[PDB]
Parts: sequence; structure tokens; C-alpha cells
Amino acid sequence: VVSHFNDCPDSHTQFCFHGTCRFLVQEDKPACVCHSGYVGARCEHADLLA
Amino acid sequence: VVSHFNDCPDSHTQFCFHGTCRFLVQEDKPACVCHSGYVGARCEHADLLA
Amino acid sequence: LEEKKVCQGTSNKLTQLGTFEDHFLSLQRMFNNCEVVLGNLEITYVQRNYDLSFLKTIQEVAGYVLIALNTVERIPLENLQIIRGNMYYENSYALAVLSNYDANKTGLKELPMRNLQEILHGAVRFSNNPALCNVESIQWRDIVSSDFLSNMSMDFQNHLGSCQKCDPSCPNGSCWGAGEENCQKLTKIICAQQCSGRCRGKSPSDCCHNQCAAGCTGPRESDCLVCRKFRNEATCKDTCPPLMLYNPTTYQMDVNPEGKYSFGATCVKKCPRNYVVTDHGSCVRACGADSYEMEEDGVRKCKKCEGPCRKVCNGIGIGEFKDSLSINATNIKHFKNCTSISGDLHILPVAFRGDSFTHTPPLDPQELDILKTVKEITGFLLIQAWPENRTDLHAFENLEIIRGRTKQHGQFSLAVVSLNITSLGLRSLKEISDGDVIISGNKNLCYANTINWKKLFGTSGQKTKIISNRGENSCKATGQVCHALCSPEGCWGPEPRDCV
Amino acid sequence: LEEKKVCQGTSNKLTQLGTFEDHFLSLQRMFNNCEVVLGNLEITYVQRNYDLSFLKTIQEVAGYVLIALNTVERIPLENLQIIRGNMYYENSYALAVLSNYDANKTGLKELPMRNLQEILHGAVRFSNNPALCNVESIQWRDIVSSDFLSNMSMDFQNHLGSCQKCDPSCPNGSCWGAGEENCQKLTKIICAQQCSGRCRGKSPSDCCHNQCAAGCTGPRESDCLVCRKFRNEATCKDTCPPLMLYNPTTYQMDVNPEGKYSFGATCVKKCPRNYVVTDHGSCVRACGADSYEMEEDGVRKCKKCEGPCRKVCNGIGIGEFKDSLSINATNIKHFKNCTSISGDLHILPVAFRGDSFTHTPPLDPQELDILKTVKEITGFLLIQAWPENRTDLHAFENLEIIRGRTKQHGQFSLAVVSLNITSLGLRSLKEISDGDVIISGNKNLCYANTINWKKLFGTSGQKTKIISNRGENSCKATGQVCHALCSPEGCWGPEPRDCVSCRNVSRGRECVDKCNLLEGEPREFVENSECIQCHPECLPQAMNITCTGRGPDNCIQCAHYIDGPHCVKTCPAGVMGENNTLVWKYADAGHVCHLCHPNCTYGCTGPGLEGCPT
Repeated sequence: VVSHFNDCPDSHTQFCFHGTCRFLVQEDKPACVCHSGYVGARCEHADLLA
Repeated sequence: VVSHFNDCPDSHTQFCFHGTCRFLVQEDKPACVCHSGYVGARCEHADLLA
Repeated sequence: LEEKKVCQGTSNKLTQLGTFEDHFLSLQRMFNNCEVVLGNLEITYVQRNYDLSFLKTIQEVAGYVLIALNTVERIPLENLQIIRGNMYYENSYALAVLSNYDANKTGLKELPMRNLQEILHGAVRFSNNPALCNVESIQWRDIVSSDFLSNMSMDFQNHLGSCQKCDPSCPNGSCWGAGEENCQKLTKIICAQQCSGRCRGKSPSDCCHNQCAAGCTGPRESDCLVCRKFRNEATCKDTCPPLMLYNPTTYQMDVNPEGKYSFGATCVKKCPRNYVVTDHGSCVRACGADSYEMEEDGVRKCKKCEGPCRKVCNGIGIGEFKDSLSINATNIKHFKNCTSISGDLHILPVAFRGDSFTHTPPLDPQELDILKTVKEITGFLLIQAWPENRTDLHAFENLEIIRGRTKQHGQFSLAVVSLNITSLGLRSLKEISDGDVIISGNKNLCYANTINWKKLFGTSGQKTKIISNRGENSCKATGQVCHALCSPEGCWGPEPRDCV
Repeated sequence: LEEKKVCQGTSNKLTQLGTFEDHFLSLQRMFNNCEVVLGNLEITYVQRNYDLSFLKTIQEVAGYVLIALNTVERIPLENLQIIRGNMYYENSYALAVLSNYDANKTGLKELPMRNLQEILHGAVRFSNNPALCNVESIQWRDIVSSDFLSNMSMDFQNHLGSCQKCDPSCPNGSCWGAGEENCQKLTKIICAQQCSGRCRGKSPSDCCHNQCAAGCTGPRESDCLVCRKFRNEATCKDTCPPLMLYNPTTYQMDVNPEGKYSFGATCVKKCPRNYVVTDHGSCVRACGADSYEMEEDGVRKCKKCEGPCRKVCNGIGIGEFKDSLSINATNIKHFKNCTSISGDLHILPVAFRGDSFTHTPPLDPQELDILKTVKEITGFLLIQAWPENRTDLHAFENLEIIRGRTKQHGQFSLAVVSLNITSLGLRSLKEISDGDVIISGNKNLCYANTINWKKLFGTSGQKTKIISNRGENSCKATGQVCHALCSPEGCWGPEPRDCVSCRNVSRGRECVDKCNLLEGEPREFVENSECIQCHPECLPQAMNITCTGRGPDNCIQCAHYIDGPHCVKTCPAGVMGENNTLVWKYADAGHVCHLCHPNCTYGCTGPGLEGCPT
């Protein structure tokens, strides 16, 4: 079914560091999902609260 | 009849310096009469403005 | 441009200067053509038939007001808006009208204060002053403060020969004269419980701002009648806008675009030159004892001492210094060549003779050497003679700085008049900052005509004056003229040591 | 105390933390049991039928609020009263609710945000999210301001949003949800014309104070709901009552008996310990414009600088460096030789490997040794990477103290996570002051569990956190324990200088149990456990004392020209005699350096008259 997300547009590829990228269409913005144990708007900071 | 001015009571003999002292009956407080060229509450200062 | 001319206001409580014509003629100079009085208001002994035209323009008295022992038809003290009450009379009163009648019982019939709104401090006492009426039924709670209502007393009384009533239209006949124009404008009791300060009209849609002290002209922080606390450019503020604003997000402090240096109940863009600015912009006269006054980058400052602060001598007239008026023989010990006299120097021909009514022993002249090298005096110097053997100002020798904080009579800093001293001296005084220097009453004193005071004080806008001294042709062929080898810079004395 | 427990607020613009079930957890433990969330309120990625009854208490949000991609029907975010909007999402908006629906078209249903009254900054954006009902009829000009009212972009359209109409007891049919309760509590367009701020009812007789933000319970600065600028013991002042009041009747600064210190939107009796206390009585975190700080008996002030004073750089995320989020090789040309970093230090594994997303070159791993000059760090230190050579933290060799004013994630001032370094090497590190320390996720790093961190901290209450790094039972196997000299007070490493207090004697930094004294070749002397070098001019002793002073004047045993009490290699060869005359000293019967008859003003270099040619 039609979802929000199309694959990362390669305009902002390798956008985040510790996570997988995905581009949503409901605003034309990239918003990636981090790996486990990370935070941040670019999945850059390490989760220290564990 | 009401001598509003009576002589200096001599309890304040030479109360003020530069002019005759004279006392009052209605208020019981003296009002020195400064000379010419003198001002102040007990005729202390020389009138510098004049 | 919107400023108002200013009077200085006398302080001679009940004494009369000379005769009833001279007294009045001095009372014509002081108070002529001015709105605000930066001092007190004494009007006493203005006898009958004398005119009081000028006395209507007075708009605010920043002290107390005294109307006593005068017998005149009226006192057109109409537009007096407010009486601050900074000082007081008898330590509790801010307006006192006592005993306005002579033998003829003619007295003062009408005191027309139509629009006196508020007395900011202290009670008010109408002692026995007959032949006065139409001021015997004003409601006083509207003018006096709340607590000061307990500190007051009214002694109004009159033989009541005529004294008609006024128009029954104005509230409870509480008028100060004839008609409605001369009737009270009571703007503190007829207000809504929604207003806390003054108001105008019972309605709560127009009640005055919480800072205006008399009335309002369209409720706002600006457009008050008289500012209660401070004033910054036609706005009755409560504290001048600081220069640093504490940004509560970044915990830093930001430069405020509207910086206002607080300066004695008015906010100004920059303190006067002879004033020492503290860290947060606010003019001050003498920095705290913890700090020492250091000058840097033009205007002066004051920072913490390196431990043992240098000794400062506060002049007579401030602090505990009111049980004595000049430096009498009970205070000289409290001086040890401080070099930094802060404010006054009250030395009058009254210490040397002493007086018993004030419980003082006569001063001996030998102990006037403590002031041998007083370097700087902030405010002003008041001398009128010496112990008549010393033939020059021998104590004040190394003095150099006269800055002018508390100028005498608001107009004078170096006061030396009425002494018999051949050449005054002052070999080192070179830093007059403000005020005026006056040497006009010495029978035998003929060197002060030579100095060019233009370089004595900067801050152009001051003018000295020298009269009633030895004519230049008198002491010319006498032995007292500017020294021969001396330089064309003036002779503070006869010799080369003072050629400067 | 009586105060309200705070969260720290998320900062994930649009980001899924793991999966729909892991993300829901990073919400819960972050936003459970708090009331004044301090950074943001992202409620994002919740999925259908996930309980959210813990948002009934958030009564302030000092930042924006993002509700984006939420599929639960009901978000109980009711008691929220004010969104101070210190920071905007999308740099304009301060309450965004956008695209809250899945593919099946069953997205967000109702936002019973009843008690939301005022937004102190910023517009409000809304975007496609059907099933959202009733909010399409809220009155905005009451909630938001008037200037910022020109940026919002609300856009409501729903299909299954068959939600019933709101009860007629509330104006214009304006309502958050349904029932008599959910209807827009108006307090800023029903005010009387004579009122300036908040009010309640058109009555001009029961307005609020000038500083209240939501509402009031009587016109007074003591009965507001939420204060607009500052607050001190239930009083919404506009500026903390200053310390020194001015007296216009005497021109001298008095003392205010109610002077309080303005510390970040509250007035306090005394600033905290690690915070500067400036002259205006306002607690600062970094006060340098030309001046610098210094100690003043337990309370740090920052007095004036005497012209040329030491350098200071700006941290990461402050002033210049804000578009950058680490220290990469385009914002390192600023930390040239500054000795104190005003701010905070990030080192993420983006600088080394570079990245093209923000136009950063791949920083050379050697440029990092510039930071050898850093001594004090105001904020925190976060490290998660290091060049693939170094074995101990080398560039931070002599880090003196970590102030820890601003702490990463709210508790961690020092944080070294996911590193490959044999052991720390931070050897100076005097007094980590506030905030906790986390050193974990390290592969090969073991010594660090030996130090006594209970003493290293500053303000007490701290707590260390050291797990998941190379086990102690594996470093003792390879014998990676510290030098036998170091006292039982810790050892940052195996090199005998990494101790913190040597056994007996110390060479300033290097440890030696027995330095050289009356036996030993190098000429030196001990002084309070410090091996100091006496002057080498003396002769090697074997029986009695060498000396007790640095100068040679105590070199008793000397085999050179003995300068009286001193001893030098040759008697003085250029010292001035009397009245500025050059005089070469000669040798006496004991080879001593002594003067002669003052006759020969050019010195006395001979026995009698054989050195003054007659």
C-alpha cells in the first residue's frame, strides 16, 4: 500500500552515520531510522543512557 | 498687645552669631535677625550669591 | 527643550534676612521665574501690600514648605502640584503654616492651593494661624500618605468675620477658595477597588498608572502628572533601563540598546564628567569605602583596594555630622591629612572663638596643621578667615583637586571671602573641575588678580569673579606684585616658589 | 523539593529509534513522570493501540512540540499549558502536527489538548492527518500572538472524522474535542480594552497581572499560572530584584535587602558552585568579552583583563560553530593554541573519515595533536573515535580540569564510548567538577577501574559508570597492570609516570622510589618527596651531605673555583666591583674567589704589583 517513504534520494545519501536512510514524500525530507543504541537527528550521537 | 516678638531668652545667649536674637511666644522658637550680607538658619554663611 | 527652570530654595528656617523689605527683596531673587524648587520653600514675613506674582509658577517643591509669621492678603501658591518631602521640618512635617497674624489680626485670609495633588512624605500641620479659612475643611487623607495620617494635627481656627462658603456643587464643600475652580480635585479615595494607585473619575476604565503620583492623562507608564520615583525622557519609570540584560537561556548578559545611567531621580545618557560611574551605569559622588577611586579612560571609576584602603575624610554635614556646622574643637581629631576630603570643607570664623550653647570648647589655632597636604577635595571649600597671625593659607598648601560635588549655594565651590590675608597662597591647586571660585571681600589681598583661571577649571560654562580687593595700583608700589623672575603664568604668592 | 520534576526533552527531528516497539520505549523512559520538559516534546512513531496515559502531566514545553507520524487515535496531551517556544521546528513553527496517518487511513483521531493557552513564540503548522476532528475549529488568535500570526499554515481536511459536534455551551462552536470540557478556554480576545495582558471574563475588574502567561486567579503578580520572564518563590517578576538599589536623595548605591541572583529564569540566593558570579549578581556560565575569570575564595568571579591576556576559543554548538556538529578539518583552524575551550568538545567518527553531506574534508589524523594546549574545559567532553594509530589519549595529555557546566545528555561531562585505545592516558585531569563520567564500549582498555574517582570529582553527588571494556582478568593475564611504584591511588597506564602519587620520591612527573642523594652519581637533593637538582658545580660526595639549596652556595664539597660560600667553574669573570668597574676576581691561598687592594681599579690579577704593570 502507498506509504510515506521512498528510498533515500542519493541527494542526501549517507545522510546519517549509525542508521539506514529513507526519504519521506509527505514533506520532501529525509528522515532515517538509526541502528540500536543511537540517537540524534542524523543518528550521530551514541546513546549514553544505555 | 500680643508682643509676638520678645527678647532673646538668654537661655540661648548668643544663640545666633551675626545678628540680634529674638524669641517668639506663640511658637516658642527663636528667629535670629541676620545682618545685611548674611544668610542661614542661625546667620552662619556669608551670602555668596549676593 | 522640554526641561523646566529650577530654583534652589532657601533653608533659613524662621530667621528674617534684615528688614521686611530687604527680606522680601531677597525673596524676589531666589524664587523669580522657576517651576521646580530643588530644595525647600520658605516664605515668611511677606507683609501686607506686597505682591506675590512669581509664586504661582512653582510646580513642585522637593523638600518641605513653610508659611509662617507672614501677614499678607493671600498666598497665590496655586499650581504647586506635589511636595516630595525629601527633607522635613521638625523631622516629621512636610508642609507647615503657622501663626500668620500680627497684632492687627489681619493675617492671611485665603491659601489658594486648588490643584495641590499629593504630598509624598511626612505629615502636615496647620498650627494656630487665625483670619484663615476656606482651608479648614479639606479632606486630608487624599493628599497625605496612609500612615502619615497618624502623625499629623490640624489647629485651624478663625474669628470668621465673612468667609463665604463655596459652590455646593464641588464635593462636600471641600474647597480652597471661591467657586468650583478653587475646589479640591480628590483623586485617591474616589476610585474603584480595581485600581490601586490614583485614578480620575470613579470609573475603572481610566484609573491612573501605578507610577504616576498626582494624576493621569490617558492611562500609561508615560503621560503622568509628576513621576513618583524616577524619570527617563518623559516616562515615569521605576528604575533606569540597565545596560546588561540577563538572557535566561544562554546565561550570558546582552548589551541593552536603551542604556540609561541612573543619576539622582532621572535617567541620563552619560554621567557628568566630574562624576564617577560605577560598573552598572549609575552616577555616584564618593565610591564606597571598600573601593578606591581610580580614573581610567577619561571618566573615572572605582575598584577594590589592595587591602589597606587609604584614609578618607568625610566632610562636616554628612553622616553623624549634624551636631556641628563647621570644624569646631570637637572634630579636628577625626582628621589626619586624609588628602581626600569628600565633599565639604566648612571652616568659618566660628571655630576659633568657640561657643557654649552647642557645648564646644574654643578651638586653639595650633592644631590646624593636620590639613597641611590635603591633596584633593571633591565638593567645595568654605573659608572666611584664619586665626589672625597666619598671613596665608598655610594648611591648604599641596591641595590640587577641587572637583565640585556638593557646590555651595548650588553655585560655588571655592568660597574665600571676608578675611584679612595679604596673599592667600595655594601654591599647588591646579584642578578645579566645576562650580565657581569666588575671592571678593579681602581688604588686603592683591595677588589673586593675576591667575588665569581659564586653565584652572575645564568644563566651560563657569565664570569666577574678583572684586573688593587692593587695587592693582595700590599694592604695586608696596612690595606685593608678581615676582620678577616669575613666569607669565600667575603668582599664587610673591616669591618664586609660588610662581605658577 | 516543592518544584516540578523535569524531563530533558528529545531532539529527534524526524527519526525512528530502532523499530516501532523500540521507539515507543525511548519515549516512555524519557517522558515518564515529568512536568516541565526542557528541550522538546517529540511524540513520534507511536503505533496503533499503544498506551499514552503518561502525557497527562506535561505542563510546560520550553521548546517546540512535534507530533508527526502518530497512528494512535488519542494523544492525551491535555494539561499542557504553555509552549515557551525557545527553539522552533523548521526554524519557524513552534507546534507542528503533520502527516499523522498510515497507509490504511486511520491516523490521529483527537488531540484533547484542552488547557493549551499561550505560545510565547512561533507560528503553528498543521498538515494532512484525517480522523483529526474538532481542532479544525479552534480559535488561533487567542492562543498565538499577532506578528508571528503571519507564518502559520493550518490546513484541515478529514474523511472518516465523523466525530460529533461540540456542546453548544462554548463559543463559536470552537472546541478541541467533544463534551462540555473540550472547548477553547478564551482568555485573550474577551479581555476588556483597558487590560493589557491575560484576563478572564469581559469584566474589566478581574484582569491578570502584566506578567502572567496562561491566566490567573486574581490580578496580582503572585497569582499567575505560568510566569513570562522570571520567577522567585511564587512571583512572576520581570527581573530579579537587583542587589544594590540607587538612592536619589543621596546619590550613593544602597544595599537591597531583597537582592537575588538571576540564574536562568529563576531568582536564587546564591549561584551554584561551578557557576561564575558576576558583578551584576547574575550567575553566568562563561563571562569573557575582554576579561577572564579567576578564583575569589570559593566563588569564581571574572575581573578585568590587563590588555593582553590568554586566548579562549568557542566550543562546539555555540556562536561560530553551529552549522557544524563535531570538530572536523574546517573548524579546527580556530582551536589554534587556546588553553581553555569556552563551550564543549565533540569528537565523533565523522571528522576522520570525512563526509560529503556537509562539505567536510577527511581530517588528517595528525592535526588532532594541536589540542595539547587545552587545560580547562567549561562544558563536557564527548569522545567516540580516535585515529587508528594512537594507543592512549595523547592530544589531551595535560587536560587540567573539566568544568562540566553543560553536560551531554544531562549527566555525562566526560564520555568515552566505543574506542580502541589500550588505556586512557589522561594523566593530569585534576578535578572533573560536575556531571557523571561514562567510559564504556571500549575494546581494549582496562587500567581505568583502578583510579579512585570518588576523589577526582568536584561537587559531590556524582557517580561513575565503567563497564563493557576489556576485563581486568584479561589484562592481568597479559600482565597489563601498572608500575609497581604507584601508590594505591591509581595508575592511568603502564608507563611509570602514569601514577598519581609515587611510592617514595617523585621527579615532578616521573616516579622513582630512590632518587640520588649521598650515594648516587647525578647531583641532586630531595625536598618534600621532590627530587631537585643542586647546582652541578660541586664535587660528588660520598660521606656527608650534598647541599640543601638550588644555588651552589651550599656546595660544601667542591673541586672548582670556590666562590666563597658559592662555588663556580672559574672565579667571577665579568662581575662589577665598586662604582661600576669591571673586575676579574682572583684566587686566595685556598683557591677562593676574593678581592684585592682597591688600588688597581682594573682588577687584581697578580701577586702584588706584578699584575698592575708599573
